[PDB]
Amino acid sequence: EIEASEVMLSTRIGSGSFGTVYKGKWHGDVAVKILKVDPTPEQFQAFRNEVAVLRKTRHVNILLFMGYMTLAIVTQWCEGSSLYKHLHVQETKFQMFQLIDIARQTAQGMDYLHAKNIIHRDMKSNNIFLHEGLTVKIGDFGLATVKSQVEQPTGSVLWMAPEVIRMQDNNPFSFQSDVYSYGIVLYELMTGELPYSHINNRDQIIFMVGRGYASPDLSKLYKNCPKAMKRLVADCVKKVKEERPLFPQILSSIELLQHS
Amino acid sequence: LQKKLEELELDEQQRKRLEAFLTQKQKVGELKDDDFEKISELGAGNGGVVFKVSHKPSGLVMARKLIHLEIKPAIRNQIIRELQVLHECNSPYIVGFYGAFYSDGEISICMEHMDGGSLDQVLKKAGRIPEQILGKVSIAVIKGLTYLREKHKIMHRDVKPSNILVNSRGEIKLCDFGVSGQLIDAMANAFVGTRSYMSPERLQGTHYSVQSDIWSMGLSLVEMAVGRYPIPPPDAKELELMFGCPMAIFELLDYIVNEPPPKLPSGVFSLEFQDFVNKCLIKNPAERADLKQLMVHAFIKRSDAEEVDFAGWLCSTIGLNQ
Ligand SMILES: CNS(=O)(=O)Nc1nccc(Cc2c(C)c3ccc(Oc4ncccc4F)cc3oc2=O)c1F
Ligand SMILES: Nc1ncnc2c1ncn2[C@@H]1O[C@H](COP(=O)(O)OP(=O)(O)NP(=O)(O)O)[C@@H](O)[C@H]1O
Ligand SMILES: Nc1ncnc2c1ncn2[C@@H]1O[C@H](COP(=O)(O)OP(=O)(O)NP(=O)(O)O)[C@@H](O)[C@H]1O
Ligand SMILES: [Mg+2]
Ligand SMILES: [Mg+2]
Ligand code: NI
Repeated sequence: EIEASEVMLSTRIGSGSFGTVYKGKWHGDVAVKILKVDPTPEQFQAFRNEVAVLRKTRHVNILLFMGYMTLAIVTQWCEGSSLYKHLHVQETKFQMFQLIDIARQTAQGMDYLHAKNIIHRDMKSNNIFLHEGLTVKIGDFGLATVKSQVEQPTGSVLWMAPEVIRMQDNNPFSFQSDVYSYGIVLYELMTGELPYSHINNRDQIIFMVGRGYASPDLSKLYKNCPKAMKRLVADCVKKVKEERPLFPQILSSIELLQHS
Repeated sequence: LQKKLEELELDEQQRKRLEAFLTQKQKVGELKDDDFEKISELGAGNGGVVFKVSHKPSGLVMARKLIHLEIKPAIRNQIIRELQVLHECNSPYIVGFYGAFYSDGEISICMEHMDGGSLDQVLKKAGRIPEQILGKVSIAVIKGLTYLREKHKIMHRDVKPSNILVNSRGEIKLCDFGVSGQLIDAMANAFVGTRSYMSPERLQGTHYSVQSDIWSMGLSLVEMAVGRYPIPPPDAKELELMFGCPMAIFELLDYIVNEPPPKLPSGVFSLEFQDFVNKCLIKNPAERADLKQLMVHAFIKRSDAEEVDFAGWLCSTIGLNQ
């Protein structure tokens, strides 16, 4: 646990699906998320156990996790813009090989998290940052105790796996559900757009994706997107989760097409 | 604008109130972020948050909604331009509009302050809303939907208790309707909710119209009549446990599409009211009643002739001084 005295909350950045981000100082530049959760005592222990796991993570494509405060979490501050802003706001000029490289580094960070037995639960371009140019940084991974217990979906609809939408079983979260969310990030990279651009109804998206009536339009992938990368997007967003590849195979496929 | 008032069929007091509001809009020029002084929060939701503010140049009390969106600057400017149509949406059943601007990554929508809040907030205090009050609510929603259809050729798209506002003068007005096509598209990228008032045909992605808003009104009327979101329907024991002797989001959507619609309990409500919401909740939009048929329904014809002190009921319920 971090002492609130040493935390110097500076400016407010914004709020997401489970907290409000502030820039701060704690032995250096730090990011602080005031969680929207009065927690139950059973949840507070599950939170402290998750923090012990997330604090030990060490990878170049993963944002550092510092600790908690009293509820709030302290993470590594990133001065770059999120991938969502690069693709959908600023429209940053990206080469095709640069888009593949962003996909590769994101698969490396996800492969590290899964090899450390950590499910992201909320993989999307909003939680990917470009650090000092073209170094991917993944944030907001895990935190199932503070994002949600109640067996109800939480997060952005567009990246949510169909079995996570349905919540038929109490735990629809797996490595494969992260792969679907990663596949939607691939769709963002290889189209420059969000999925379901013809559907402007959030509840319609939840229902049709849950029933399998709606899937990302793969005809909108860039024409110069390689066939192997096109197949990778289709494999990651398979409706049946048992047909999706895992990140060891995803990373190898990217490394194969990258070295041509 | 004052000429467009003559095209509406209003009583004399409704015309005076609209003419007065149009006069106050003249005291409003460009809207900047530094011209507002916060007074209090009014509520929050999925898209954004709402404040009661004071516009220092004009001195007018306004409700300022802030919607946070990460969009291209061209989409943002197109949203601000499309919201200007609200300057011409003047009706006793539509919430007034003052202006829209962008700042701090937030699109601000400044609108008429309704000191009674939403019917969602009123329901949380009243527990249930009487049938005679819901008769006036139904008339206001039908006439507001009719105004948007005839005068602006648009539908609401988000009818629900939180988007029906009331005030201490007894007025009932609609808000948060889809006037900006770019704002509808941008807000489709949203977080998952916990309940829905969406019609079955819009969930399935087939053809839709104002008939979908009629469904949402019917579902909203049942919720306020029984004091509970009516999906899934309550038990017969739960009915007596509410009038006197939890599903996840996808499961709710599947229920709306594949299961019979909810209905009012018999006995505690008039047969006219029960039939009224039944015709609103017919799942096939072609069999569902339309705005013309609802206005001449027996429930509306009786409610329209009733003398109901709605402002006094609000005052006695939420403490809103007239
Ligand atoms: C769930 N149904 S849905 O999926 O179709 N989503 C959507 N539904 C409906 C609309 C929209 C977008 C929208 C919003 C939310 C909006 C909010 C306030 C507003 O200000 C005033 N409003 C009325 C009177 C006076 C005003 F000052 C204008 C607005 O204009 C808009 O267009 C949606 F995204
Ligand atoms: N570690 C960080 N460093 C810098 N900015 C951050 C960091 N984490 C979040 N932000 C920013 O803070 C704002 C809100 O963050 P956040 O609460 O994560 O919203 P979100 O990521 O879009 N939705 P979600 O992460 O699912 O809750 C956004 O502008 C983010 O870019
Ligand atoms: N013009 C207004 N005058 C007074 N109160 C208002 C006004 N507009 C909104 N409010 C209040 O502010 C609250 C927040 O509204 P809003 O941000 O639209 O979320 P919501 O409609 O209530 N729920 P959701 O649509 O799911 O986000 C509403 O519930 C009202 O109680
Ligand atoms: Mg985030
Ligand atoms: Mg609203
Ligand atoms: Ni390589």
